[PDB]
Amino acid sequence: LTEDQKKKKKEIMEQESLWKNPDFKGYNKTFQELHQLSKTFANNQFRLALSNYQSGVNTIMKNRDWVEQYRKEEAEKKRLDEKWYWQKVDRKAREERVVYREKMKAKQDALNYFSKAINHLDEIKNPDLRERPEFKRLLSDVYRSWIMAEYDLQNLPQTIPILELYIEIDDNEKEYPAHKYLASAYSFEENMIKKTKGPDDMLFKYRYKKNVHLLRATELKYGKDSPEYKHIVNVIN
Amino acid sequence: TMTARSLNLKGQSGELLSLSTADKSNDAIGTLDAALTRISKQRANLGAYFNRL
Amino acid sequence: VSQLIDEVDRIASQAEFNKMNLLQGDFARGSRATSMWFHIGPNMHQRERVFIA
Repeated sequence: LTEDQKKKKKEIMEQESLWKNPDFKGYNKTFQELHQLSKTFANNQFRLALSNYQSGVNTIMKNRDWVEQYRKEEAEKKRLDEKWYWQKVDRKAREERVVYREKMKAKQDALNYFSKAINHLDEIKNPDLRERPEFKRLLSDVYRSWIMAEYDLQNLPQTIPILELYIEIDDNEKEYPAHKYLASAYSFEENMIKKTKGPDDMLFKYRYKKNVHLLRATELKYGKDSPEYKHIVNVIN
Repeated sequence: TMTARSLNLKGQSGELLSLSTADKSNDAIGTLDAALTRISKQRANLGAYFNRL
Repeated sequence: VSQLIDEVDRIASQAEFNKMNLLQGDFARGSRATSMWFHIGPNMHQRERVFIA
């Protein structure tokens, strides 16, 4: 490969890791680095913004622990009224909706905290401070967890304004997952217009934006005028 | 169904005032079984259809 | 028989109530597992699900 392709391979793997579903090792790593930003920045409103973000992520992490425990407790019940196929599926349908609805509540509590993290960053008014890598990386991590919290529950239209705000920050536009999620969420919205028989202007708007971020994600991961790019070029025509 | 449902044989070997004759007597008999079979099956199909309705 | 078999597949396919399909293979899951929950008591955790295919 070229020196740029080798570098690119390394970077795409780092970006995929960056957007990894949360776990305990990533939690620790994240709060090491987000605190590293608190170190240089020395700003009480940034500290408060991070304190709220961390409370939001803790909501998510505590929920993941709840979901395993709940499923465990259900599995460990003796199911003597389960002699039918429908009754097994019934109890499955009980599990899935209780788990999904509990995750929906955890999502709101996490987003109320993320909203507070943003409201505190909004109070940093000095443009010399808002342009700091410390300000931008925290704002990026708040948006990323926000995007993922909604994405997991299939709330894809809601991810668009946050992905768009995300890619505007400090070269986030060069992140392959950011364009992959934008393209997928736009695809969903295109499909909604096709299923609900909505207006053509919105059909084409959503289709266009899907193709822009499909093409850009492809360009970023494989390189422009690669067999993989050239393929997307002809399809978008 | 129409007359062309079976081998629609007219006339018979020998001298006629027509321009048609039947075929092998044994097959002509077999043909009428075929005629009856083809229509009986169609009626049975209708019978079955009625029972469906 | 063949048509009676097809009629079965059609009953299962089109047997709707309130636009929900109650017999075809949308059980134990379709695009979603969402199925026939009835809320029987006035409070939460007083619930039942029905499935069939």
